[PDB]
Amino acid sequence: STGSATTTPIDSLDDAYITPVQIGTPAQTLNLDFDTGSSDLWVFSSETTASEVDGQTIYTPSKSTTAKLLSGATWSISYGDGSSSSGDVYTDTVSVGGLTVTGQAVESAKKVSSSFTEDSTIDGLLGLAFSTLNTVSPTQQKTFFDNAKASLDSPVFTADLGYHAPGTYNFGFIDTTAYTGSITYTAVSTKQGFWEWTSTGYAVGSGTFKSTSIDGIADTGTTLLYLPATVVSAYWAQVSGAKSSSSVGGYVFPCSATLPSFTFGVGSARIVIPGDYIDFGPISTGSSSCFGGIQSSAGIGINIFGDVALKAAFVVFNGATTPTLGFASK
Repeated sequence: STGSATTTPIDSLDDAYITPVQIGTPAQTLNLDFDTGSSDLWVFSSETTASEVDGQTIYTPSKSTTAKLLSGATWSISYGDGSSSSGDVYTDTVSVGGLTVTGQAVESAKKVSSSFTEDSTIDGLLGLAFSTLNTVSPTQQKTFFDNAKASLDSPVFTADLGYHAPGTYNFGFIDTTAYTGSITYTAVSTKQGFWEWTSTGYAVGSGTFKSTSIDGIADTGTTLLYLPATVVSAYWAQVSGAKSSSSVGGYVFPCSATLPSFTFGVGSARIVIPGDYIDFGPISTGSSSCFGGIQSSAGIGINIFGDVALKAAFVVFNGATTPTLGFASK
């Protein structure tokens, strides 16, 4: 089997992407944030504290003939940005782009933090990291991909995120029309439960490529590109007036600037992030100071190839017995 679903930016800055997901019988369609950096499929629901719901579509398990309470199971998750959610667990039928999993753990939120409440466009998350990170207790649950895997034509999914445009998540096949040139594959470590890999270096604009190992994670649920301070300093040094602002929380630059591209290495291959992808617009409405899309990972504890990087590529998440990641230009 295969599935194919369109993913759409939630706003004009590509802050996140939502993908429609069918849950239950009859189907309840919720727009979920597919997150290769976490491993819980959780939804706003009829159980979510009412004051914490502001415009989201909710899952109502009592209206699904295939929903079953997973007795005794609870979940609680905190994300890298400090947001969080928690609740209890149902199993139900879940379909993405025509690919159906029965008995999927659907984690029903009783509580969500303010960032989730304030984002009316995101009805929940669908985690696509390794199932070892799943937070359900006392019995850890599998991700949608892990459950689907044995049925898939090939044990893969691909992320093809758009720049200010829709894109695609495919499951079970590689669309050879969706990228240019070849796919370069690179090793993955699952030791931390992430799609963790090592980039072979970087370039700033038309500058020479610096060969250097950068360990990081491919994370569709993170907006920006977080890299070591040395790398990020080298990038912003090429932008007149750019500076790191502790008050704002990162690198800012004059909105009048033209930003250079940023290249990252995948083996001997190179992925180029256009400068426009790195402009995240005014820090506040009407400001002429703009927020950078490449930021330091210092004090995050890990480098993160978030949407800024991933949307410049066609990305293969290969969940074979030995997992790998593939990147192609597009």
